[PDB]
Amino acid sequence: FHKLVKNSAYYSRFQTKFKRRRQGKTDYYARKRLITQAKNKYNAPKYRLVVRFTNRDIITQMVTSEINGDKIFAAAYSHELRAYGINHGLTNWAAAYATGLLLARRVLAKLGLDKTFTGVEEPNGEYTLTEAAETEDGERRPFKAILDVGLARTSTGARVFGVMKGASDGGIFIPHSENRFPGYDIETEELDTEVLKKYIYGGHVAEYMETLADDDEERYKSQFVKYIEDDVEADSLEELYAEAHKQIRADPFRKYVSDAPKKSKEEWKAESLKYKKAKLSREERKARVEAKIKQLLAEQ
Amino acid sequence: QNPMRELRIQKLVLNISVGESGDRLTRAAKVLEQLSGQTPVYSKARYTVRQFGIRRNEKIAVHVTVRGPKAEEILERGLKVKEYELRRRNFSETGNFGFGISEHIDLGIKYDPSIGIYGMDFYCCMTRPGERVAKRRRCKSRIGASHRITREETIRWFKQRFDGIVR
Amino acid sequence: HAAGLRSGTRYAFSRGFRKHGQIPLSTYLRTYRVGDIVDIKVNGAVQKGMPHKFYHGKTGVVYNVTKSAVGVIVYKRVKHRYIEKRINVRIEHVKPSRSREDFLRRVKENAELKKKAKAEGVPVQLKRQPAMPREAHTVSIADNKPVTLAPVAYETTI
RNA sequence: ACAUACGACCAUACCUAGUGGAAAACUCGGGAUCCCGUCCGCUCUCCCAUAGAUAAGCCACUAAGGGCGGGGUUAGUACUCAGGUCGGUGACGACUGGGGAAUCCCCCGUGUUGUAUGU
RNA sequence: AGGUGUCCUAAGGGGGGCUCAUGGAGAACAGAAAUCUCCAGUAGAACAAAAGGGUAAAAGUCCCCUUGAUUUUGAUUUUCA
RNA sequence: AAAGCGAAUGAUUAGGGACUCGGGGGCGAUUUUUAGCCUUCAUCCAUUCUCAAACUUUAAAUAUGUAAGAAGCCCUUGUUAC
Repeated sequence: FHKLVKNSAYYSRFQTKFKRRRQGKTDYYARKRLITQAKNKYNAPKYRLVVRFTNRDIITQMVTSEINGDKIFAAAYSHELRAYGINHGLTNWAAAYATGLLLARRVLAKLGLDKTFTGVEEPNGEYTLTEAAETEDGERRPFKAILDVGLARTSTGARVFGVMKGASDGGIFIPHSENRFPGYDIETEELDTEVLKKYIYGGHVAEYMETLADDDEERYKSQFVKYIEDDVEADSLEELYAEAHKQIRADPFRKYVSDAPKKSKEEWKAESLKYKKAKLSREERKARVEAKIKQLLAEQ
Repeated sequence: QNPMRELRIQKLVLNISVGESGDRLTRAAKVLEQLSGQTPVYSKARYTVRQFGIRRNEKIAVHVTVRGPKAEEILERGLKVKEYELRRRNFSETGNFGFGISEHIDLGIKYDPSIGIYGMDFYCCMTRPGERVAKRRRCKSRIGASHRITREETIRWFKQRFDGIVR
Repeated sequence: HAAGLRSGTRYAFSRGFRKHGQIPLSTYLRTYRVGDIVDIKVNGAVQKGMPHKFYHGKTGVVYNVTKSAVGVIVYKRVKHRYIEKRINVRIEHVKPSRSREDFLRRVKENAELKKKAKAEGVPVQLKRQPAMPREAHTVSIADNKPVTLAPVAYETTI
């Protein structure tokens, strides 16, 4: 026998935290340093690049902070990557590079700097940053943005830096260092520059198929069921992604349509109202108490 | 209804409390390695009491944890010594249980006179599938009331699996 | 008897009840320009850039803007003369003031309201006036018959 | 209307117990060669999107629930600014011209909203 | 009613993972009190020193790297002429 | 100032319900590892009588900062090494 800690007085003194911290979706300590700007520059916006990983998707956005909420500049998902010739491994590391490149090309065309700032245009495993492009007898500074990684752990070779690498090659300038890229050896503090190239084009998953097939046939059949059905082999992986990159630059606004059922915007509203539940009125709630009294009284 | 509410062994953790530092403890840690095949971890005395003859920041105990099929096999060896009879008070309100044995060579390790004789303690943790919800870093939450194990359920599982008895 | 920098501020600098913890983040999204009217309110959580306890509650005018702080001008009353004071305050303590909004609202309405009359050709009587004594009116007692009152006798309650 | 990502006010949103969830989404889930990290692939990290299931998370509803928010009463009461050659041995109290609270107790309610994509 | 003539190469600076005091139920020697495991837990713990204020993916705790405890001078606040 | 303690810290009077293995003294053989029958303190829960210059969820009167424009409001567009 001891004090009941959770008594009526405990609730009264309780102070709840922020709603989005209760759900555990945001980190306000880090958020404050990302969005605040020097008061010398009055209304110059700060651009963030947020990346979130789900079970079967990758989400990328360009966000600017405002006093009454956030504003989204341009968004790119992994569903839209199907229209460019990729149908498998939608969440591997190489798929992050593709969707990272799509957003970078998508935003530059919005504000009319697509013709200049072409980028590398031939992917390579080299550590480079976008620089100013000379034009009209002058120098123009590149677009600048920063990376928001949320709550993901930033270890070496994580996919969060794949989107960073893809957008950097698009033409946007994003400051970073190379000590987190795959193929970086902490002992010699040097970057291989060849593992990176292989690891861009899906090489690591290609080696898995050939290695798994010889050692374990049945496991190789179960894990790669959908790869076999569309008879895509390890040798064909590199040319598949290389061709996808070409189509991204040619047309980034190609529309993709899914196989889910489709209706007009208004008809969906009517459908959801069928299954909604109506709150009980005060009169109905009062009437149940008398019914509860009568039946509870009769057992004893 | 019971589609995905079947109990299983989450982990088995077992410890030895030698109670005093020195070469004797090192021999005890030597014993525990071959039983599990993993290096064990020491523990330090956080109090400081003269009656028990221990001080702060001196190693006085060892322990190790195992998971998967290895935990299933090692638990079987321990229950053999207990001949599958446990007392009702060995099950906690959460749904876990444990016991202890006085002699560690009752099951064979090919006894050596140099190492000596030690007494070992047993404890295991039950669980249900999909308990990652309370331990993932992002969007951590609390499991529901209907999805947690009770004391009566786990003893029924123990009797049905090992055909043991409760006193 | 001692005089420290924070002496006597037991209740002034403390946060309220059920208000400890995280600072609302909309504070850092505001903007300031020279000539604005701001008022000072010290926040206990932030321990940098705290003005002296005298200025907790005064109102001033911005005169300088920097990376993370603003300069405010306030008037202090020493015995028999006034003195101009210039202080540096972090933005967590300052706040825009609604002191002048009534004036700025009234000047805008007057300009448009005078414009429409000049086209129409009628005097406006735009400037305000204090409350005037009431005017004559009539009150009917139909279905409102008065009720008579009287004082009550003494009685012991407890 | 509903779902997901980033938000604003920061309990009308929290805590306990019980029922239901079209579509998609979210989740649990399978494997440990490669990157990486542990006593232990528990967590973190990589690969797969087939299969199983809404059991849990999540959403909705119920309870003469605890708490929280708004209002009525207590009350023109307690207190207080100005005034008199006002009462009383004193303690202290009444009146004239003004300002004016707080518990116990009773009633109602249980989140609102901005940008982008999709059901 | 009390305090000061000190102390710190980290008890300063940056970054990352974790959450405290206490209570309930369990396990050979083990007992009020030694080590291990689960659930609840708004700070009831901690932060060199008197007291007051402040802090929960930290300002507490452990781990990794460091010397902004450096150079040249001006404006401003408190005691106040 | 007033107010509050069936609201946190601290002080304080009195009964009731639930409990025994927390301590003390008995009973049925002080049998007692009898959760037997008694009970005196202790503990927990719903109520009750009074307080705080160095306590507080709330909160006056009197006094206190700023503003009430021509040095104002609005439109168009020159300078720069920020």
